[PDB]
Amino acid sequence: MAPCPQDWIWHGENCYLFSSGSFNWEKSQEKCLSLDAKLLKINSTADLDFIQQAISYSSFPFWMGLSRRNPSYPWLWEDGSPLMPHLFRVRGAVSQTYPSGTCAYIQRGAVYAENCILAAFSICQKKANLRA
Amino acid sequence: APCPQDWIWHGENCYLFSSGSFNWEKSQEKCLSLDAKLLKINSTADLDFIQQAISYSSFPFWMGLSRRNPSYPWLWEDGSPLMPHLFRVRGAVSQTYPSGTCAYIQRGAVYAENCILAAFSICQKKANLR
Repeated sequence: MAPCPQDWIWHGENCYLFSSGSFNWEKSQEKCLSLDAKLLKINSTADLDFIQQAISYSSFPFWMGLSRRNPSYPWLWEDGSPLMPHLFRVRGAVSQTYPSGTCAYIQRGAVYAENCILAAFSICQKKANLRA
Repeated sequence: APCPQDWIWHGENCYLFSSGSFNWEKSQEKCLSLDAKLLKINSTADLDFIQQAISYSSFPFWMGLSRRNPSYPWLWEDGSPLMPHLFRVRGAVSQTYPSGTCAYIQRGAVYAENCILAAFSICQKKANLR
């Protein structure tokens, strides 16, 4: 009965689509919405394993809904939920402050912090339609 | 549900992206163990689809096209011929390898190569939506 749109990957209770263009974290966050969705939010390890597997045959950077203004602020998913501990370790430019803030992206397996103005791909998601 | 989880539901087919990287024959069997077959392109819409689907990668991905030597035309697994004006096969089309000549798609273009070379594959099987 179509749990999800064509061109999307269906997993568990969510669906994923891979960012066509390569823009800053903001445009990436907009585009996910225009498609009635939100940037990737990892809740479990299985989630991480699903994604990594889905981009293992790549080496480009993909944006996720994790970010912050500066180190005095914690890492928060778009919806405001914190980064559940023991999921992965954020690396990269973890000790800085940029006008646009800091945003985490996953690449070749690991997660990295970075200046959100810098363009990159991303992953979007939205609950799977399970109503026949 | 049209397709299984982890696949990509497109048009009337479902698409999965190989996990392992082996040669055409083995790659062909992995699509079989999943009630499917190697990618078959029937139009450019299909090609454009698969292209975008693997834009984020630089690896080579097998499809169901192959041939013994240039004396033979390219054929899809099902045995049907390659429709004209879909894409032209770049690559080593002069050579003739002992285990056949297989076609893979990489960074937009379709290349011919020794069939016994490791590369990821793309599987497909009728969707679901009666």
